[PDB]
Amino acid sequence: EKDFLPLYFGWFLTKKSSETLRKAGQVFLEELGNHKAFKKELRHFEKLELVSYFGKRPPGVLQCTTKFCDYGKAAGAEEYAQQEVVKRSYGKAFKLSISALFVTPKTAGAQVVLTDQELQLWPSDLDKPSASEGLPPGSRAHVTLGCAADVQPVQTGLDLLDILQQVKGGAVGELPRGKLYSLGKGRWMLSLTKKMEVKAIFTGYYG
Ligand SMILES: [Cl-]
Repeated sequence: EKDFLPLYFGWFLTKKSSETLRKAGQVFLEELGNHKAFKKELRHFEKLELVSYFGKRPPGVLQCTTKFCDYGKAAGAEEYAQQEVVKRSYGKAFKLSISALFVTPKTAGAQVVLTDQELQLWPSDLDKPSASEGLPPGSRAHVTLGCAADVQPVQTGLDLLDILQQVKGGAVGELPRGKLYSLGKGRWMLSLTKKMEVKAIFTGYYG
């Protein structure tokens, strides 16, 4: 009998960090929903409460996934899990840097900017999203804050990749914690003046 892998590996925020980032996310959603520029462009996306719009919020603690394994059914799962760095890092505490919050018609999330140490724990898979073309490794790294009723949480990273592609290719408001950008097609990013730092434990989730 072989051993099951986790459902996924990743960085699981401490309860305090999780609560801090959730609160920040919610404040962002309330501020964006109330912003003139958002309300004006509501056609591409009475007023909309975005906390309600993103009705599926993650359970438990917030987390940033490295490798989704599906207990070993996902491509590259065993290959990822067998790495020394993964084993050595299992249970270890990290600090994650969050540089921006974003919204799309599908998801709400936080952009994680990995250290190169943390990048050692990022997977190197054969199948990459076409939206990840020409972006630095680990660009997909995110914390999902919410999504629409008919959307899967994994969409949040795809949405992030798409936003970063737009930013790579080359400002409608000033919020207290950063500058607000309208990227078109219902996409919005808050670029934080100060990166947000959260504490997290790298480990595996089985459910
Ligand atoms: Cl929480």
